[PDB]
Amino acid sequence: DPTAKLVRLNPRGGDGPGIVFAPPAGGTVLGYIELARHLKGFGEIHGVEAPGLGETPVYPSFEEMVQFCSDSAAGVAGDGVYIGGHSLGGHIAFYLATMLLDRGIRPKGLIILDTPPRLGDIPQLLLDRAKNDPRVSAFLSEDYLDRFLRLQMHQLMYSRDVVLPQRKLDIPIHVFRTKNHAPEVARLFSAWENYAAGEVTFVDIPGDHATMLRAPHVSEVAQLLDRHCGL
Repeated sequence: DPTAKLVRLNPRGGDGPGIVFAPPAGGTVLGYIELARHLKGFGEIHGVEAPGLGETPVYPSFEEMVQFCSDSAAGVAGDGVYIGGHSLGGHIAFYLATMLLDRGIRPKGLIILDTPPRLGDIPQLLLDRAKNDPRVSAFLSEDYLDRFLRLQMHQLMYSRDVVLPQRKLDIPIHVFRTKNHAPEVARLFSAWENYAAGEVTFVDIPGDHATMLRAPHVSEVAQLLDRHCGL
């Protein structure tokens, strides 16, 4: 009955590969809008929005969320299209990519935004944002925000053991990592290699885990995605 929603995040008509972003805890794509606006080397940028944010609210298990997002991404994914994500969205993206491969669809690569495989070791606002940003206003409502917050609290209770990757992914992985983590977190990024059957590339980006997705750092993050993954 319920389905995730594939949402276009950037203006139509670009050249270059695509990206489908999986949502972090709370199920929204809002977090990727500024990034998408600054990318220049990509064609179509989409995000998957969780079911129930439009509708009956939905609180999926991690595996159910992966299923929802795979089914939505499968409409556009394949040759020339990356899967990507930040925070819990990186784990969903990894498992979504795995599921697409299992179904005979091969994304170009996996883009991980500043999260290690061990997720659990990371230590009014948007209403106002909507006044400044019709792209954000296109989603946000008082109702959408309440649903997002409830879904966020649910997804923040996902077990670290469940979201940990297990299998090796047979497409290239690009890990974009900030450089101000505590050493006990910094040391965990290399474990993406555990989950890579092929190439894995690490790229340092400016900012910190939160500020990398907003100005001024997001423009440099975008330039580095363009350089390393885009046209």
